[PDB]
Amino acid sequence: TFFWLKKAIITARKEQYFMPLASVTNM
Amino acid sequence: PLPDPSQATKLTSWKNELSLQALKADLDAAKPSHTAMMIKVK
Amino acid sequence: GDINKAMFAIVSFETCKADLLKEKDRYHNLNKIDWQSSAPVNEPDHATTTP
Repeated sequence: TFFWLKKAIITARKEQYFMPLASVTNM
Repeated sequence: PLPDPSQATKLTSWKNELSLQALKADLDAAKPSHTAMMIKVK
Repeated sequence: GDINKAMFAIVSFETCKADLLKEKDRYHNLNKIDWQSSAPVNEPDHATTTP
């Protein structure tokens, strides 16, 4: 009795600035 | 660091170039029909 | 109702950096790209079989 739209509303991913800066050392 | 995406730069020497916003506007205009069609395929 | 009369056509495909570097002169403006953000998880409209 009510048409149901399929594509649902989705939020994006919050931008992150501190992680790209850090370098990684293997342990 | 982190250079800014969408920093404007002219790629070609054409008198009138497209720029990204025109193409994305065309895509967003054409999308609703495609979304309606895909329901039947699903 | 005719494919030839279409003004535009848009396709989305998965690719890697090595594919773009195969033809270096063909593609410009590669450094500004944020590789980490543009992943199949972040794009919900793309339909794919990759986990």
